[PDB]
Amino acid sequence: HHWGYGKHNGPEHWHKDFPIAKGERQSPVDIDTHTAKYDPSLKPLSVSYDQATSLRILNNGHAFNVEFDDSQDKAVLKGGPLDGTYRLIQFHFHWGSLDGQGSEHTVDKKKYAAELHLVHWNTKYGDFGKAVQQPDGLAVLGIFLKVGSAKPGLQKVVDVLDSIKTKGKSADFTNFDPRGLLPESLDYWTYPGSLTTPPLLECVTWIVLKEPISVSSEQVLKFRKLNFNGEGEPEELMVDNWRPAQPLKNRQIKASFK
Ligand SMILES: NS(=O)(=O)c1ccc(C(=O)NCc2ccccc2F)cc1
Ligand SMILES: [Hg+2]
Ligand SMILES: [Zn+2]
Repeated sequence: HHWGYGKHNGPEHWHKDFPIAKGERQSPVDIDTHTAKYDPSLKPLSVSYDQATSLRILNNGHAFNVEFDDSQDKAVLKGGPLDGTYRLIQFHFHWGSLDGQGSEHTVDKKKYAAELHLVHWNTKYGDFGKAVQQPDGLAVLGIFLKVGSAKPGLQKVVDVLDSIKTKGKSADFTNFDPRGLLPESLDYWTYPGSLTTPPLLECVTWIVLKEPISVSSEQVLKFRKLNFNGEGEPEELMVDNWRPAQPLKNRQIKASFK
């Protein structure tokens, strides 16, 4: 039936309703640090989240999204491998049932506990919907989460999860500052790819940060208490909502550092 992460509608079944799953530039991929090409012509990233306006947080049955007002250039991403300005529209995570898995991208086959995706769309396209019809329509900033010490900036998110336990639930979420989620270094790897969930459109320029942020065990534990199911239905814990690494094919992962 509708796609999911279970035995019968998981990633290995997606190709049936979304043929693009077997495309040439699918994500995520495994980043082989030794094969990545250091490209000095890559500019430094420019993240301007000082005027970010968060609106709400919702459980959409696959993960939880924190949405932002993208009607104006409040929070933007520029620099790096990007041309033009990209607006932040939402951010979400992918996580596992155990600390040893959860991320979508892997580094030298190493899986992290979770992965943060900050989704942006190219302003040149007018709206998100048009942007997804273009090879350079989106830019996703990926950040790995390793279990260790608590991340203060993530706590506001952790505290509201109870209100959005089940599919379709949403809660007002204003004044959240996304800058509290960034590692201290902005070094990154970049490659052309796609959305990691259906429709799996190959409209994304992936920018994966080298330095992971650390979060406490108790923080990720709360992610695991979310439900895939809607209220009243049988309980299916929201865990392992990650897609396995896809073949790199004829693409090159570039690094902004040596
Ligand atoms: N995990 S990830 O690659 O960062 C990712 C980012 C955004 C979306 C999204 O906006 N989906 C809804 C959607 C997308 C395109 C067309 C119609 C939709 F409803 C999905 C996955
Ligand atoms: Hg596209
Ligand atoms: Zn994602």
